[PDB]
Amino acid sequence: MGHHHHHHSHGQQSVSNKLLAWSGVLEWQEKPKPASVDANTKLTRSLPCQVYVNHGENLKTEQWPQKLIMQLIPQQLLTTLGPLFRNSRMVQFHFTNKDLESLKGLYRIMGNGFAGCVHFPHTAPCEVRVLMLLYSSKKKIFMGLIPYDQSGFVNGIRQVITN
Repeated sequence: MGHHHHHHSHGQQSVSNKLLAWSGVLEWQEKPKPASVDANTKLTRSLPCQVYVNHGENLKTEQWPQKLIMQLIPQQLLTTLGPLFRNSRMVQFHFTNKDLESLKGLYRIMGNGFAGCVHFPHTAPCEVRVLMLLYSSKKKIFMGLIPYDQSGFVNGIRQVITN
């Protein structure tokens, strides 16, 4: 896809003062039923999401893909991963504007007490495998906890897959 008309300039206030590290598409599958069929042609949602790091942050990003895949799981079960949310790198997702209707879909999902495990493809020679997207209904910002652990966090998410 030769993107001739490439889009630019979306630095609307949502953070206090953070720098833009990454800008690409976050796509996921909604889980409306624990049993039906669950294949392609389900509830597919996708937004242009922006990852803001804290100015001189260790995260170089760069080699990260133009698109990441996210997993909708109940936030009830994440309470078991207590230390895995404390040993993490807290960043913010602007989602390029906050008034999108597919984004109001994501406000609805996480408003029902759900969360989004963002599983990365091939990014860079050792950096980020996975992070947890957690919307703050308090401060109206989307959070991204990157556990410096990574591997043991995945083992937790594997057990949360059940049902």
